[PDB]
Parts: sequence; C-alpha cells; structure tokens
Amino acid sequence: AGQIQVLEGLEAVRKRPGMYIGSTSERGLHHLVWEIVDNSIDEALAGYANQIEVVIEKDNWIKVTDNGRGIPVDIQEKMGRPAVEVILTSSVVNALSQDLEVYVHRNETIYHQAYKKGVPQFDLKEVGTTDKTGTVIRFKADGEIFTETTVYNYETLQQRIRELAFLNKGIQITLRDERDEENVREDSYHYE
Repeated sequence: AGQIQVLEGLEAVRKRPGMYIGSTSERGLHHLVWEIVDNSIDEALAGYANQIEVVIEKDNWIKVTDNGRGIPVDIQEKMGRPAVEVILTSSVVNALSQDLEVYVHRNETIYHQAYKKGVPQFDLKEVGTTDKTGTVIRFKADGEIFTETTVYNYETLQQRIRELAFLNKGIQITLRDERDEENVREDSYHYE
C-alpha cells in the first residue's frame, strides 16, 4: 500500500506538473533547482551544514551537494524501504526528472540509488567509504514535461543563489557552470 501510494503520487505529479511547480516553462525548470537547494538550506539552518554547491553539468544535468548529515538510509517501518528511497520517491523533482541520482555520505559509508521519472532502478547500495557526511543529488529535467526548454540560465541561478547566501548568512553557496569544459565559470558567496 506504501509503494502503490508512491506510484500513484508519481502519476499525479507527471499528469499535472504545473499544479506542483507553477509551470513547465523556463521558470518551472529553474524551480527544480530551488526545491533541492531549499532542502540543503534547511539542513544548514538546523545546525548541520554550511556549504552548498550547485553545478550545471554537461547536457544540463544539475548537481547539488551539501555537507549536511546525509539523508538517512535506515529501513522504515512504514515502507520497509530505506528512508532516502521514501524521501526521493515522493519528490516532485524526482518525478519530473528523466534521471536522478543520489549519493549519501553517512555512517562512514557512501550509498547510491538512481531513478527514472521517480522510479528506483535498483535497491540502495553501498558503493564506497567516506570520512565526510552530506548529500549529493544529480538530476536531468524530463524534456517530456519541460517541452519549451531544458537549458538553464546561469544568471537566473546566480541571482537567486547570491540572494540565498545574503539571506542565510554563514552558508557558503557556490555556483559553477561546467557545460563548456573550455570556459568554466564559478561564483562563490559567503556572507559574514
């Protein structure tokens, strides 16, 4: 009933995406980024993160990395599934992405899962070890939803990242554009 309700939630979001993110225009595309960055900001305001990095990768993938606690990976009673899987299968960003990957650094372990249109492609797996904590989310916006454009605008991302850092002082937020490997741009904000 848990995983059935998951699938029904994905179908709902993909049927009426603008009801979830405002629009499927360039504005909605950028809202995907905001949805993930907002989660990282909450983790900083909880006392647990102080560095957020947004990268526009080749072919307009987005990677958001924070140094928070890591999304938890313990098995839930509610679902019988790892908590990160529950959190990401109920994510609007995930449902509206053709592909999304998560890497969690927690318990000195690196955990990975990948999804397509919100559906897990394999069970969460341990892939390596670490001495850090935090979460990496990489996603590619689904062009079946974002039918006008899937190309991000650096200046749009930059303006709002700068605003976020000014508003949440002490958080270092970095934007980087790696789309053109020959000319990489990076802006790094850190107020007080």
